Amino acid sequence: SKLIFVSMITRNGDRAPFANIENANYSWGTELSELTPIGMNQEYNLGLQLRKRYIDKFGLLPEHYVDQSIYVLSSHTNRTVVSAQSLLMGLYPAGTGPLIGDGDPAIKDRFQPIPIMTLSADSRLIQFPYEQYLAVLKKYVYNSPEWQNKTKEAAPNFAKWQQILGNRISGLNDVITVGDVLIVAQAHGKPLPKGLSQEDADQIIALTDWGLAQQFKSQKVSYIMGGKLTNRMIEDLNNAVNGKSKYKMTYYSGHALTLLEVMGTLGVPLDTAPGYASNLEMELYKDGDIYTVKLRYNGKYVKLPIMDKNNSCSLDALNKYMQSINEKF
Amino acid sequence: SKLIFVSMITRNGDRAPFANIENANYSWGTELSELTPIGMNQEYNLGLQLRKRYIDKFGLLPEHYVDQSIYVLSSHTNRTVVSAQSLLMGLYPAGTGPLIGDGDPAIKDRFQPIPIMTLSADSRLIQFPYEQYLAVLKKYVYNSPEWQNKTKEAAPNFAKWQQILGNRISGLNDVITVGDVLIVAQAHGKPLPKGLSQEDADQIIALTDWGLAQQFKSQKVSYIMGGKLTNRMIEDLNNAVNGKSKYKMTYYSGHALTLLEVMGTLGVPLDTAPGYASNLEMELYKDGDIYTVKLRYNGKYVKLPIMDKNNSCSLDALNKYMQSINEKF
Ligand code: PRO
Ligand code: PRO
Repeated sequence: SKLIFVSMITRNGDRAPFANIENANYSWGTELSELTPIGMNQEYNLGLQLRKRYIDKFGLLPEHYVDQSIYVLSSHTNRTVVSAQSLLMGLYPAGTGPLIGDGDPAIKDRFQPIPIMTLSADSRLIQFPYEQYLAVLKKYVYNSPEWQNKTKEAAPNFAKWQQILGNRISGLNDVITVGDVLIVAQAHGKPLPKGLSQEDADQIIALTDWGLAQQFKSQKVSYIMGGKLTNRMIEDLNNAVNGKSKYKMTYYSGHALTLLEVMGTLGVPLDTAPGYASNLEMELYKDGDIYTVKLRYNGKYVKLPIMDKNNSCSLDALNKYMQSINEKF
Repeated sequence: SKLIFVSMITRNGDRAPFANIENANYSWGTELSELTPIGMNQEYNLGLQLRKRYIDKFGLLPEHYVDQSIYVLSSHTNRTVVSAQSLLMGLYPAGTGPLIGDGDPAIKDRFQPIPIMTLSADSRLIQFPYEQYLAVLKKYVYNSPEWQNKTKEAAPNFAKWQQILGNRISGLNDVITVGDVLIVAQAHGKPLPKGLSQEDADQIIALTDWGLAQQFKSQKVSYIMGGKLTNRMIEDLNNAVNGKSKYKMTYYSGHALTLLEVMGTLGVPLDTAPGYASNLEMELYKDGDIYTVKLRYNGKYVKLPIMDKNNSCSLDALNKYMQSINEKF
């Protein structure tokens, strides 16, 4: 059985936060929401790793980029485009790019350009529009028993946290909001805000991780946001078999929620929120007329309910599995 | 007076053709419509030249890329994205990209990622949808006196050209179709199709050049297709003065028609079809409260009807001029 196609999602690399903690004066060196040099490096290294896997080990992809062999589609954000570019700088690194004339590089250092398309900003495929996302949470998540129970447990800390950080804190949603800033601060080795102990920072960060993952423990929520992309990825697999497409890989450059909503849709929701440059791959294998699929997340295979002891299932079985999810929602 | 903002359009670099000449067996080394290594090189060199101009000479832009300083928007084609990427590898070359840790490169060779967004495929901003374009030609161009006169002149050659090339040739539109293939062949040093003399190839290519430019000698045609982008570029200039934007440059990665339609809209239509990596810049200058604009095309300033002996006009004058064009169409 040989690997014949992969569909992949990444979360972007390390970025600045989206907003500030009111009572801290952090300086990021990068504009809000933008990918940092650290984030470029993370994606670049993921690219190098993917080269070792999909080029060197499996030989699915060649050492020099073949035009139209990879379809790359990004959400409409700078960080996801730059993340995909950085990753592709690892997958097809300097030295492998095209030559002109008598073996002279088309671009200095033999860089390899690989096209990246972006969705429109209003597309719901990779990044669910924020207001619609929050509306989904308000309706399906915030009043769920699990969210209410966790709110009750965390609630006695809200007043203290609000007074320390300055930002409004009146529910788990607000905890997640400031939690992302603290995650970025920690990732950049910044000191704690004055009066926020490490213990408290740890609690806020833990609640943030818990909250993000909890949202997608609901398959219904996951499907609303991720059903479209999950269907599309499986259709990509089908297209590598039915002759509709000649791509060796489709790559969707996305966000933490993109990974969460797909894993959640497939009925294997993540226990923890995806870190920077987290990634999932649907791998399609061929042995004559037998097609098999495996699902890899952050370097480890994942067993869907329909999979055998070897974390594998037929592509037919995956189609039937997805079909039933579609019918369910 | 100091340069404070530039808006730029490029045509993509050298590409394979869109279709084949039936009676030739050309091999391109690249898929149809895709940018070639030569095209990557052309755009990369254009980038280097733009660095010498807008970074070294004018000092508008810094030597190291500032996030959110340049807005790059491409049509939804591989060649325009890859052309923009290649250009940006010249504008902000290896060695200038970000560092992490203790002066260690974020990406090997200090590559600089710069985000590129794409329009949707159905957007009319940069690339007018092909069928709609042809509809515009059929209605406004093909029956114009100039088109009919040239048709009558060229018509005695159609039978011969069709029999030699194989492709249908029954009007100037068909000449332009095969003419692009001959342009690509010549650019790649391919031999002529059997039975097509150099004289005949020269005639077909000259008609192709003439035809493409002729379309935009009509300001009405130019405005239908290019009014939106022309207005947008001037609005970019306004945004650099009114405080609405902090970009130093907006860059629209487009096609021959993109250049043709904007130049045509401005009432300065091109005499000849834009070659690969042709480019235009709207330059905005500031001396206190006085704002002046210049228009550069392929390395030379262009005098709009409203400009003085020095190829310059006030931004106020440019707005009024565009306002009247809008009112006219
Ligand atoms: O997660 C956030 O807070 C930002 C807001 C729009 C989507 N990303
Ligand atoms: O010019 C051409 O022929 C191709 C067809 C769609 C637009 N570009």
